[PDB]
Amino acid sequence: AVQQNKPTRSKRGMRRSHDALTAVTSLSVDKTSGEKHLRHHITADGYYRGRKVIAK
Amino acid sequence: ARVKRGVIARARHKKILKQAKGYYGARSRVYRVAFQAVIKAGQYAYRDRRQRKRQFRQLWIARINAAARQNGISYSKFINGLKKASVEIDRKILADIAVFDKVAFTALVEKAKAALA
Amino acid sequence: MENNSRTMPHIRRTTHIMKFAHRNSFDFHFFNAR
Amino acid sequence: MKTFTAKPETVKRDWYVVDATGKTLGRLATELARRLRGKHKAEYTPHVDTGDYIIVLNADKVAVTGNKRTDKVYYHHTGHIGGIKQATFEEMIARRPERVIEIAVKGMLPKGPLGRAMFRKLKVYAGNEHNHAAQQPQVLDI
Amino acid sequence: METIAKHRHARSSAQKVRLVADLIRGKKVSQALDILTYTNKKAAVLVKKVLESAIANAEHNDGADIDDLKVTKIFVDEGPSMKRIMPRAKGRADRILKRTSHITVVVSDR
Amino acid sequence: VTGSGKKPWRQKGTGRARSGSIKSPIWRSGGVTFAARPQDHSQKVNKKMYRGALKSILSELVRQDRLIVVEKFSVEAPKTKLLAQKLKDMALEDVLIITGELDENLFLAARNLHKVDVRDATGIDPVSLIAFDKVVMTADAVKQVEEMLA
RNA sequence: CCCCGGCGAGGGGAGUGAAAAAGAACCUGAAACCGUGUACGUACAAGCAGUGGGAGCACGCUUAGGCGUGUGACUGCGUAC
RNA sequence: ACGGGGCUAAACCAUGCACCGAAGCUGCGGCAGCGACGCUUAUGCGUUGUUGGGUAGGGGAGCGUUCUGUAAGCCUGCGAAGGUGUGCUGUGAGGCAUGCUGGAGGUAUCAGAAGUGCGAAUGCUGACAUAAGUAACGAUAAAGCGGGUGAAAAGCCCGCU
Ligand SMILES: NCCC[C@H](N)C(=O)O
Ligand SMILES: [K+]
Ligand SMILES: [K+]
Ligand SMILES: [K+]
Ligand SMILES: [K+]
Ligand SMILES: [K+]
Ligand SMILES: [K+]
Ligand SMILES: [K+]
Ligand SMILES: [K+]
Ligand SMILES: [Mg+2]
Ligand SMILES: [Mg+2]
Ligand SMILES: [Mg+2]
Ligand SMILES: [Mg+2]
Ligand SMILES: [Mg+2]
Ligand SMILES: [Mg+2]
Ligand SMILES: [Mg+2]
Ligand SMILES: [Mg+2]
Ligand SMILES: [Mg+2]
Ligand SMILES: [Mg+2]
Ligand SMILES: [Mg+2]
Ligand SMILES: [Mg+2]
Ligand SMILES: [Mg+2]
Ligand SMILES: [Mg+2]
Ligand SMILES: [Mg+2]
Ligand SMILES: [Mg+2]
Ligand SMILES: [Mg+2]
Ligand SMILES: [Mg+2]
Ligand SMILES: [Mg+2]
Ligand SMILES: [Mg+2]
Ligand SMILES: [Mg+2]
Ligand SMILES: [Mg+2]
Ligand SMILES: [Mg+2]
Ligand SMILES: [Mg+2]
Ligand SMILES: [Mg+2]
Ligand SMILES: [Mg+2]
Ligand SMILES: [Mg+2]
Ligand SMILES: [Mg+2]
Ligand SMILES: [Mg+2]
Ligand SMILES: [Mg+2]
Ligand SMILES: [Mg+2]
Ligand SMILES: [Mg+2]
Ligand SMILES: [Mg+2]
Ligand SMILES: [Mg+2]
Ligand SMILES: [Mg+2]
Repeated sequence: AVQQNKPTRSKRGMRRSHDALTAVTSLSVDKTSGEKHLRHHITADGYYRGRKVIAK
Repeated sequence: ARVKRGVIARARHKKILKQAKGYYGARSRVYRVAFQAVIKAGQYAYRDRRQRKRQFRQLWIARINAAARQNGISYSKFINGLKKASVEIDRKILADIAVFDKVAFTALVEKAKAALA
Repeated sequence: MENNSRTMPHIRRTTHIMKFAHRNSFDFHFFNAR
Repeated sequence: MKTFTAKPETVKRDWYVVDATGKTLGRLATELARRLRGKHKAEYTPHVDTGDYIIVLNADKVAVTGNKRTDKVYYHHTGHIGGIKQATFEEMIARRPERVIEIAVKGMLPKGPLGRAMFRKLKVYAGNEHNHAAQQPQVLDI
Repeated sequence: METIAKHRHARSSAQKVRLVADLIRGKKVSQALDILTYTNKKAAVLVKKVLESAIANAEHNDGADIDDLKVTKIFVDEGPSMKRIMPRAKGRADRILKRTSHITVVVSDR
Repeated sequence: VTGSGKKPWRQKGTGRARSGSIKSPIWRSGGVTFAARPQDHSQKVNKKMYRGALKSILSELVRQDRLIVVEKFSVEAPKTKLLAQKLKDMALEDVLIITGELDENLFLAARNLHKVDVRDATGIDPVSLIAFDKVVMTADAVKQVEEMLA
């Protein structure tokens, strides 16, 4: 099965009206480093919720 | 004597696509679709120069009929009374007085009622 | 034979692709208007 | 000179109340369709709604002639297969009497977005009472 | 003062980069760097290096300050496509397009 | 066109417009449909039409004051500077010189002047009698044209 | 030569030049096609998408007003080559 | 099985007067063809009658493009051709002027010669769309972790399973 007519650039942009990305709103600040991180994730320097959890 | 067609064919295509502005989709971009749409727009315009005269007389008569019934007479008796009273005002002007000068329209109705009675 | 194809130089006989009676899944019951 | 065109922001609409007791259905509906369209005004424009607001009282007491109280049949389809449904005039009066005048006027109005906006000015009531006293409707003895 | 950085012939399609560039349009550049850090896209790595290079262009070549900058324009254009050949069944040959993009990031304090 | 007479693909089946030759004029690098040959563009003029046209051209040169008749038209040395000086003294710049039979000094002295043609009475032609502004004939050459034109 | 970048790719300055939007993917740089910005329209509305009529809005004018440009609510007619 | 709403006439028959209704006819303005008569033409103007839907097809008159002569002329770095807008103009094919771009060619007039005009041919070549960020990523023998290197390691190196 294939199209009988070429769909337009209008119809193509209507289908892509749900393809947009969601930006993350939730950057937490760790309470002893001051570093930003995702919620319930560790920091880049290896802290989580105030303590050094990974010695990396 | 070899003739290249680049300059002449480009000017001919650009002339059609200038007349196809405001049209939807490929009708304003693509020459095969735009040329076809400019011809149909010219057939409609030729036909509607005749239809414009029909639609305005239709609008004048409907307005004369409404303002004459405000004075107790229909359209078909008001036209017959004005022809009997030798009044030669056309339907464009009658429908214009019926909107903008309502007591001058009342004077024409009383003239038409007198010629019928 | 198609001897100087520039889009498909690797193949010379291509009618087994698009002609319906020359495909491997052609059945002669499709030709029942006899 | 170009012919006058009514402008929809400065059009004057007025309010009327009509009593449908003992009126013939279609002969009442033709006059309601004129005034919702604005055919009775000299400022009539075919693309502008220049009509009036009309309240219709006592829709359950409208009259038909002949044997049409038992023989006039209203049909509709539901969109599901085998879904043709019918109702006589007597059943439309007993169940939902305002629809009888609303269906009759809707067929006499133009079809399109302007005719649907002309229909919105019709207010039909089954009884002798309306609650539009703040708009001060004029009695239209039609 | 307006400041441009560009990545021309970036190896990805323009439709994929434009999803990421619409995230940071109009934003302050400190906010826009954080959005790109936690976006799990390959195009978010590409757009971040052009935004970082536009910030450094504006403070070195124009003497601007980093806390004032905003992303005022951002747009992706299509680049040249590379033509590859993909074999299919029964001797068929398809053409693959490998699409590229031109990323343009524009920063200004005004 | 260089190329073979092989049919490029088969007649039926491939789903594509039929072909018979790679050298077809529809195709890129094909032949020219009505390709040209070397041809001879010369026309025939009747003898009485040619001589009748020269008399009309000569009569207009008298009528439009474009004909000049002289006893002698010679230069003394084959020097271009002499003829340019001589024509300056007659207010002639674009001029055709027709003489009885042609002098060797005058032929060499006019070879570098692009506005000056120097001819004998035999080698005249209808276009040069119109293309030049003034025509200077010697009295010996005027009589030779009449025997030429009966 | 300086800066961002992986001692990248690519870019921003600086400099050469009449010109660098002549930068080596290089004279001119059309069209299909794809974007960013702005004005107006568009979420009760049915069809070759125009045409005839026509409100409102925006920007220009120039005035004791109503013209120009863009858009086109609503409405008559209208089944491509 | 009235086009619909609806209609006891808004149906049918008979008579009568109004009105609506087409690109038909009339009014006003304009263009052209063919006759007839003339301010007199030199082949054009004036008056008048009439005509002007059109396929196959026949007849008549033109526009524009490249090239040759006129042209060792004319225009042009104080900006040519080409590209892109705007304005004016002709019954039409078209023409003229000018802003921006471009950076060195262009060409009146009257004649001459044609590779002289494209939307169609499942036309030919190049470029770019659509489906669509969809199907698929090539044997269902299978991977897990620690360390190293690196801008970055599920896939590389080392080790143990
Ligand atoms: N003799 C074998 C030739 C194979 C060729 N590539 C073909 O497609 O015919
Ligand atoms: K050969
Ligand atoms: K250039
Ligand atoms: K373009
Ligand atoms: K319309
Ligand atoms: K120019
Ligand atoms: K074609
Ligand atoms: K796609
Ligand atoms: K596999
Ligand atoms: Mg091979
Ligand atoms: Mg395969
Ligand atoms: Mg194979
Ligand atoms: Mg096919
Ligand atoms: Mg050739
Ligand atoms: Mg001979
Ligand atoms: Mg010479
Ligand atoms: Mg300069
Ligand atoms: Mg420079
Ligand atoms: Mg040059
Ligand atoms: Mg270029
Ligand atoms: Mg361009
Ligand atoms: Mg709405
Ligand atoms: Mg609804
Ligand atoms: Mg009917
Ligand atoms: Mg009449
Ligand atoms: Mg008419
Ligand atoms: Mg008519
Ligand atoms: Mg007529
Ligand atoms: Mg005709
Ligand atoms: Mg020439
Ligand atoms: Mg030219
Ligand atoms: Mg220009
Ligand atoms: Mg040709
Ligand atoms: Mg073409
Ligand atoms: Mg054709
Ligand atoms: Mg190419
Ligand atoms: Mg190519
Ligand atoms: Mg494709
Ligand atoms: Mg799908
Ligand atoms: Mg799926
Ligand atoms: Mg899958
Ligand atoms: Mg595999
Ligand atoms: Mg593992
Ligand atoms: Mg590991």
